Amino acid sequence: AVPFRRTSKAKKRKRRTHVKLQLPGMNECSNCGEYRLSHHVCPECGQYDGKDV
Amino acid sequence: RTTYMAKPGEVERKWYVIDATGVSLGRLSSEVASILRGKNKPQFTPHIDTGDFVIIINAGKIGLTGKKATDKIYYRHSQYPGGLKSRTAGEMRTNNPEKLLELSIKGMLPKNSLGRQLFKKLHVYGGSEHEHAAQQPEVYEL
Amino acid sequence: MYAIIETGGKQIKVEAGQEIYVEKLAGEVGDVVTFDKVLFVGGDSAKVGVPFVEGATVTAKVEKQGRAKKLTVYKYKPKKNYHKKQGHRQPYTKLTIDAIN
Amino acid sequence: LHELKPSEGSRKERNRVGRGTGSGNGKTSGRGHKGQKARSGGGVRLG
Amino acid sequence: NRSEVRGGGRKPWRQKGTGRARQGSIRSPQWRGGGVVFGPTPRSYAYKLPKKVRRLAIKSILSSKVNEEKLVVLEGLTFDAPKTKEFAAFLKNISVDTKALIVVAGESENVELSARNLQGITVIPAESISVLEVAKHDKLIITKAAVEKVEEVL
Amino acid sequence: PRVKGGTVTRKRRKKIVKLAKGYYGSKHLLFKVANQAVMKSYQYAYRDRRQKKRDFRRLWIARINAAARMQDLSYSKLMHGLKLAGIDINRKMLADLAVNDIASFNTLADSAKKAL
Amino acid sequence: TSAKAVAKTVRIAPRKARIVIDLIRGKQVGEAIAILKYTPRSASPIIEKVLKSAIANAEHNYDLDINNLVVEEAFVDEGPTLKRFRPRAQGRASAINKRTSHITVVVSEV
RNA sequence: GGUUCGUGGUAGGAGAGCGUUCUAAGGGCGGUGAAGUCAGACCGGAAGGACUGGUGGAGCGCUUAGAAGUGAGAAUGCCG
RNA sequence: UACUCGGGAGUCAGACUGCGAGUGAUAAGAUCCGUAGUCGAAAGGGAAACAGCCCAGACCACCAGUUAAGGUCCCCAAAUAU
RNA sequence: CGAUAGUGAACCAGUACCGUGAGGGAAAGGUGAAAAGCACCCCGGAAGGGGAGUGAAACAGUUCCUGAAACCGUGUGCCUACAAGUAGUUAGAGCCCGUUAAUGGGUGAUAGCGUGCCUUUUGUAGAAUGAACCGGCGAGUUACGAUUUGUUGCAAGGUUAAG
Ligand SMILES: [K+]
Ligand SMILES: [K+]
Ligand SMILES: [Mg+2]
Ligand SMILES: [Mg+2]
Ligand SMILES: [Mg+2]
Ligand SMILES: [Mg+2]
Ligand SMILES: [Mg+2]
Ligand SMILES: [Mg+2]
Ligand SMILES: [Mg+2]
Ligand SMILES: [Mg+2]
Ligand SMILES: [Mg+2]
Ligand SMILES: [Mg+2]
Ligand SMILES: [Mg+2]
Ligand SMILES: [Mg+2]
Ligand SMILES: [Mg+2]
Ligand SMILES: [Mg+2]
Ligand SMILES: [Mg+2]
Ligand SMILES: [Mg+2]
Ligand SMILES: [Mg+2]
Ligand SMILES: [Mg+2]
Ligand SMILES: [Mg+2]
Ligand SMILES: [Mg+2]
Ligand SMILES: [Mg+2]
Ligand SMILES: [Mg+2]
Ligand SMILES: [Mg+2]
Ligand SMILES: [Mg+2]
Ligand SMILES: [Mg+2]
Ligand SMILES: [Mg+2]
Ligand SMILES: [Mg+2]
Ligand SMILES: [Mg+2]
Ligand SMILES: [Zn+2]
Repeated sequence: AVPFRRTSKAKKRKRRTHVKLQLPGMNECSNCGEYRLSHHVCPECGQYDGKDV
Repeated sequence: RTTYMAKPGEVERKWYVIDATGVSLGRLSSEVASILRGKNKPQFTPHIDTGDFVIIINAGKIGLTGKKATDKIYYRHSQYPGGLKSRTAGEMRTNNPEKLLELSIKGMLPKNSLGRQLFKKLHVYGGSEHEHAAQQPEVYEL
Repeated sequence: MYAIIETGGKQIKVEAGQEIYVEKLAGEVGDVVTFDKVLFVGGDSAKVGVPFVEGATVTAKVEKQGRAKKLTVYKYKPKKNYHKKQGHRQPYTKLTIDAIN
Repeated sequence: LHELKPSEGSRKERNRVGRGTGSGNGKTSGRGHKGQKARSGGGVRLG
Repeated sequence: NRSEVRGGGRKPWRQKGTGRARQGSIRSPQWRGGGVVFGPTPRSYAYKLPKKVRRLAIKSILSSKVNEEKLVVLEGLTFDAPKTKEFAAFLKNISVDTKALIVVAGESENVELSARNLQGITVIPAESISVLEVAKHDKLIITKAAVEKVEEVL
Repeated sequence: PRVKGGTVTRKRRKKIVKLAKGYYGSKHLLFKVANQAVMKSYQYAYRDRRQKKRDFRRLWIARINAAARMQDLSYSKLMHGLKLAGIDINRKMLADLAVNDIASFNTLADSAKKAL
Repeated sequence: TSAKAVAKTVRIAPRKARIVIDLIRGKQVGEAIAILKYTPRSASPIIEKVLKSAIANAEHNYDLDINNLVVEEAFVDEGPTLKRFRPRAQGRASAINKRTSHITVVVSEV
C-alpha cells in the first residue's frame, strides 16, 4: 500500500507510452476546404451536408 | 595483444548426419554438444557459434542400458499446483524420441542465448529419413 | 617468413617491418636489439627449436621508450574501511623488426 | 623571511583525528568501539 | 556556541512519536542557524624566548647583514627641515634603492618626518632595533652614535 | 579563520561521476551510487586482470586440442611429447599456428609424436 | 530562416501541455492549428497563440511564406512553481504545486 | 647506487605527504580577460595538479615559513 | 630474536573444525575447559551455491611457465587413460 | 565572519507567523559606470514574445553579477521486443567519430565472472540498522596545569612573575 521503491525514469516513461492522445478525426470541409470534424457541423461556414445552419 | 577471434560467418559450418542406432543416449549427446559448440575446430571462439549443424536419425533405436527404459523418469511441471507430469525414457524412445534427444542435449549445451541458438541447429528423426537432403550432409562417426 | 622469439618473460610472433611493444629494454632510440632466443621459424621452411634454433637471431630497431596509459588500481574491503589506491604505467619499448637471420 | 626554515624536529604537524580512514585516526578516532572510554568526557578518575 | 546563540530551551518535538530525529534545541550545531562547536575564542599568542636567545638573535641578524654587505654606516644624519626630497636624494647618494631601516641616536631632528612618507623605509631610535624589524627590511643604515649605543647595550 | 567548504567537494565528486560514465541511470549522475559503482568496477577490474590470463590459457588449450585431435593426438600427449622433445613454445603461439599455420602446427605435432 | 515564439510563465502544468505538443511537432501549420482547435484541452489555445505568433513574426520579420511552414520544434520547459497547501485532516497540511510552463514553438519552411 | 630478507590486514600504534581559508615576505599574471563554472582522450605512486577551449567579467596564483572554524556519504542529521 | 626502561593504544560478546575430558541422552550449529588450526582482521583455487572444511598467503603490470587441493564425456580446462 | 556565515535581525525584525497568555520566532542581499529602464512595428484581450533600438553586453530587461547538481525536456550517433540477473567488469565483433596522439574515443550483439555502501556483529547481499535524491552547514577544540619525546639557548646552574 506504499511504494517499496521509487519508480525510475525509465519505468515511469514506459508507463507513459500510452497516456498520449490521438490526432482528431478531422478533415477539410467540402464547402470551405477548412479542417473540421467528421459528422460534425463546420464552425467556420456553419454548414453541414451541403446545408447551412 | 593479438590472438584470433572468429566472426559470425567467418567459418564454414557443415551439416552432419549420425546413425543413433545402439549408441547410448549420453555418449551420442556428448559428442553432438561439442560439435555444436565448435570444439573440434581450432577457430573456436567462446562467444561465437563456429559450430556445425547436426542431424540424428534412428533415434528410436537409441541405447539405454540398465532399467532406464522403466526407471529413468522425465518430469515436467506446468507451474500449477500438482501440475507434475512424469514419463519414462523408454516410452519416450517409443513415441517421441526426438524430444528425448532434445532433452538430453539441451542439458549438455550451455544455458545461454547462444546455447538456445545452438539447439536450433539440431534436427532429430526416429526414422532413417530426413528433410535436409537439400543441404547435402556428410556422415559423422563417433 | 616469421619467427617466434622470447622477450620479457614471454614469446611473440614476429615478422619484418612489424611494430612491436615489449617490456623495457636497456636501449636508446635508433639503437639495435638482437634477440637470440628464437624458438621457431616458419615460411618456405620449418626449423624447430630444442628449445632454441642454433645461431638464429632477430634484429630490431628501438623506436620509442615509453610508459603506457595510466592504469588506476583500487582495492577495497567492505565494512572494514580498507581502501587502497595506486597508479601504474607499465614501461614499454617499441621496436621495428628489420630482418630475421 | 621568504627563506625561513626552522630547526628539524622542533615542529611537527598536529594529528587530526576523525578525518578519514586512510589517516588511521578516522571513524572511532582512536577510542575503539562502545564503552565508557569512547564517550565525550569518558573515562574515570585517575585512581 | 549553542549556549550563546539566541534561543533554544524548547525541545522542538517529543523524544518519541513524531518520526523526526530526536532533537533538543533549535540552536544545536547541526542546525542551520545554530551554534558553533568549539571554534575560536580570544587568545594571546604572545610567547617570549629567553633573553639570551634573543640577544643572540639580534647579534646574529646584524652579523648576517655585515656578511651580506648591507650595512651602511655614516658619520651623521641630519636635516635642516623635514624634506623627503632631501632624504630620498641621500638614498641615491648612497645606492640603497631597496627597503631599508635607518637607526639614529644623534640630534636627528627631522629625519623621521622626512622618511615617514616613503613606504620601503623605516626609522627607529636605536633602542628599538628588533630582529623582526630588521629582517623585515633589506638594508640597515646605522649612524655612528647609534652603533656605539647598540654596542654598549650589547 | 573560517574555511567554507568550497569547490573541492564538487571537484572530487564530479571526477567520480565522470568515471561513472556509461552506466544505467542514476549511476552516471549521482555521487552516492556512482562512487560505489566506481569502486566495484575497480575491484572487478583488479580481479579480472587475473581471471583474464586464465581465460586466455583456457582458450589456447582448447584450440590446440581441437587442432591436435585432427592429427590423432590429444592435448595431453602433445604437451608431453613437446616437453620430451624439449621445445618450450607456449600455448599462445601454438594456437596462433593452429589457426593460421596449421602446416607448422602439424610439423611440431609430428616431432612430438616422434619423441613419444 | 527559422522563427519562434515563447509563452513564458504560463500557468498550465508542463505535462498537461506536452501531452498536446506531441501531436504538433513535425507538421504543417494549417494542420497544427486545426489540431489545436479541435483537440479539447486546456493547453490548446495557449499553444495556438504561440504558434500563430511564430507564424506572424516569420511573416513580418523574416519575410517567409506561411504556406510552406512546418513546426520545426516545439517543446515545454518547466517554469517556477507557486507553492500552496490544501488543509488536510488531523491538523496537518499537504503541499500543492501550482506548476507553470515555458511553451516554445519554432517554425521554418520545409 | 648495491646485496639479503620482505611488501593481506580489522581495532590500534608510527611516519611521510595532498589539499582548503588566512597572514608576512619575496617574486609574479590579469580586461590582449582574474577567481569561478562547463567540457575534454594530459600529468603524478595516492590524496591531487596542469593545459586547451567555451561562459564569465575583477581579482588571483607560485615559493618558503606560520596559524587554523581544515577535507562528509550516512547522525529516523539541520535548512533549501 | 629475546629482556629492560619509557611514550601511546585497543581488547576483557569470540565462532567453527580436528584431538583429549566434563555437563548433556557417549543429542544439539548446545554448553564449558585444554590443545592446534582457520575465520575474526584473508583475498585466491576447490567443496553447486558455502566466514568458520581442503589446498594455499594478493605491492603493481604481462593475451608467459610449472604446480597444490580437486579433477580430465558435456555443461567446464584437461584421459571417453593404461 | 562575509549573506545556511556573522548579531535572531546586512533587506522597515523582535517584524511576519504561532500562542488565551507569559512566551517562542523566521525567511528574505547584488541590473547597469550611468535608467541610458526596450520609442516604433508584428502576434496577442492581457501576460509573454519576435524584430528594431539603448548600452561594452539584454543568454544584464525590474530575484536583474556569476548561475553547480538533483530535476524536467527537445534532437540525434550506437544498441534493444526468445529475454530475466546489485546492472558492472574482462574478452569482443559490427557500426560511428577523430583526441591534451596514445598501444585513441562512444556504442555496445554475444561470452566468462560477479549477492550495494555504512553501521554493528562470532558472523550481515542480508528477510538486522540508516539514508529518496542533490546542494550547502555539520563532530577531539581552547585556557590553565602534570608527564614524556624532539629542538634550541645557558649549564651546577637555569629562569624571571606582577610591574
Ligand atoms: K562540506
Ligand atoms: K575560465
Ligand atoms: Mg600527522
Ligand atoms: Mg598517530
Ligand atoms: Mg587502522
Ligand atoms: Mg565512515
Ligand atoms: Mg560506534
Ligand atoms: Mg563491546
Ligand atoms: Mg573500549
Ligand atoms: Mg539556554
Ligand atoms: Mg596460469
Ligand atoms: Mg481543523
Ligand atoms: Mg600493509
Ligand atoms: Mg569543519
Ligand atoms: Mg556454539
Ligand atoms: Mg575446541
Ligand atoms: Mg569485531
Ligand atoms: Mg578464502
Ligand atoms: Mg566458486
Ligand atoms: Mg564478511
Ligand atoms: Mg604477501
Ligand atoms: Mg602443467
Ligand atoms: Mg573440454
Ligand atoms: Mg550567495
Ligand atoms: Mg543570517
Ligand atoms: Mg541571473
Ligand atoms: Mg532478439
Ligand atoms: Mg530485499
Ligand atoms: Mg530506511
Ligand atoms: Mg545531503
Ligand atoms: Zn466548412
